[PDB]
This record gives sequence, structure tokens and C-alpha cells, in this order.
Amino acid sequence: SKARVYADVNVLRPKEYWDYEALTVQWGEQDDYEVVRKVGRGKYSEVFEGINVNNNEKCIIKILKPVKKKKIKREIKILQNLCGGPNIVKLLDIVRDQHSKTPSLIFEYVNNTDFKVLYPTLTDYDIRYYIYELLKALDYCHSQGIMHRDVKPHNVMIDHELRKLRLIDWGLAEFYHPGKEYNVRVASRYFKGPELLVDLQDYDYSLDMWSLGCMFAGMIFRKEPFFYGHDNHDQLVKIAKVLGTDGLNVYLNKYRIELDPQLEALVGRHSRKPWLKFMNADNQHLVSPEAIDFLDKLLRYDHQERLTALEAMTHPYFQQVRAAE
Ligand SMILES: S=c1[nH]c2c(Br)c(Br)c(Br)c(Br)c2[nH]1
Repeated sequence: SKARVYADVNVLRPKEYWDYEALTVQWGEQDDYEVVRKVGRGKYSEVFEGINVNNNEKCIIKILKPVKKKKIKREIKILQNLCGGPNIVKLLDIVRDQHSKTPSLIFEYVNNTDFKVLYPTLTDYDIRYYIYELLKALDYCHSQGIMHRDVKPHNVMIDHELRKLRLIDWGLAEFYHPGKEYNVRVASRYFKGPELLVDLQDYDYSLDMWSLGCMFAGMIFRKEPFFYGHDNHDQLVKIAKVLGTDGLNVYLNKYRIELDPQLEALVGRHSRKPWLKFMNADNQHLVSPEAIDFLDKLLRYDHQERLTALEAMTHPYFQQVRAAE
């Protein structure tokens, strides 16, 4: 399987661009950036609100937990490649603790509001607007040969007051190369596409469009996560109990995928649950025919059948957003 778009990006570009292992990091000054307050944490880093002592300007200090040299260069190269494109987190500097060599990445500051607190207050229009902003990040990075591979609310920073969106955490991101077999141990469980769950290694940008779709489905339906699986096999069961088993069946045969008998048994047999079955009084005001139609073209088993980030941005759903530009 190849990408239906931007397949030749890293092919027509110099080896400098995509060859991240040849990166030689030009380290900055660790004294320039003081920690003010903790603002988050994850498996691979701790994150702090910071200050630049030169200019008194706020920043984000992302202190990294012991990481392989290979993986950290991947994150940096991608960050440097994408630095400047639409709604991408801007990497300001790269520094290290002299004694222990622990790297820190310094980012632009964003006054983010947690999605568990923010999202319930988003109106019909705000949702349209912020997904559109995310779509700009996605098409940009896709256009540059990068798949984010970890699209979720936690990686989407939002200052509601100033209406600014930044796509963050490019720790799982990767250069797309035509027919290169990739590790399916990427994204976070509730946003893993069916390609990763069934061991289809030759995936592409399309992966991020599934992830995007789970995120979107949770926002309009007010049910986050939308696909709540307990583990990788249960994650697929949850998808199958929505999109239906037949669509799964045709998808698997098209790519010559054989499922594990353990998994195939677990999945079982299920009919399709129409999207309108997720409507209620808590969410009636965010669900529309346009929302449903957009959601519908994103959440497809077949990665080749999903809307591309560019196609998605032109959807009548986002029309009023486009007119305001
Ligand atoms: S974790 C984590 N949290 C976080 C925040 Br709150 C911001 Br504003 C920013 Br800009 C970044 Br890069 C991260 N990572």
C-alpha cells in the first residue's frame, strides 16, 4: 500500500531532509531557560512552564526521560523540518543538563486549557474552527513527508481566549517512504487506526485521519474516548461493534490480512451502528448532517478510502470557517 498523496516528498528531497540519523545537534545554553511550573507529564517526558532569562519571555521546557540517540534525533529533525508551518509547535532551542546529559526541548509558550475542561464548553462553531486549524497542521506535515502518528486531544494545545491551536508532541512522528514497512506500535490506544490493530505495516498519512476521526467523534458526541477499548484486541472489538464486521471483512481480504484466531474470535460478528445512534440530549446541539458526513468519511477501515487532510478541509462542514478567512 502506498499513499494516495505526497508519496514522493522524501524521494525528491535531499538526504539531508529525511535522514535524521545524520543529524548533529547544535546544543544551546541550559542557563537561558528557567523552570517556573510543571504543566504536564507523560511516558517519555516531563513538561514545565518556563522563562527565557535573556528576554523575560515565557516558554515551554520539555525535559526528556532517558531516550535513545536515534529516537531523539528523529523528534528534532522533524521539529526543525516543520518549524514555521501552520499550527505546528515551534521548537525554540535544544539544550542539555551538563552533568547527566538529559536533553530539554524549548518550545514557544501556549496558554493551554485541558480538553476535559475546555471541550464541554466548545460551541458548534468552535469545534468546526479548531478541527480546521488541526487540519492545517496535518496537511502541512503530510505535505512535508511526515506522519504525526499520535493525534489526540492531549497533543493539541489550545488557548481558547486567543483562539490559537498548536499540534504538539512529535515523539512518535515519522518520515513517510513509499512501501516502507512501519512499526504498528504508535499512537495511543483509543486513536489507533485498524491498520495498526491488524498488523498492516505499510500505512501512511491516512493513519492520522483515523485518529483525527476518533477525536472528532468524541467532541461532537460528548463521549471521550469514542472507542473505549481495554487493550489492543478490545480496541478493534469496539470499532467492529460500530463500523460493523462486513466492512472489516472486505478490508482484510483486500490487503490479504489474516487475523489471529484469538482476535477473530474476540471480534465476533456485528452489524453497523448508524452514527445517529450516538445522539442524545447531552450532544444534540453539536451533531448535524454535515458533522456526521465528515465524521463518516474519516472513520473508514480502509486507510486508502479516508479523506486526506486537504480533502477534509474543503468539506461543506468547514465552509463557514473558510468564509471567515
Ligand atoms: S505534556 C505537555 N504539556 C504541554 C503544554 Br500545557 C504545552 Br502549553 C506545550 Br506548548 C507542550 Br509542547 C506540552 N507538553
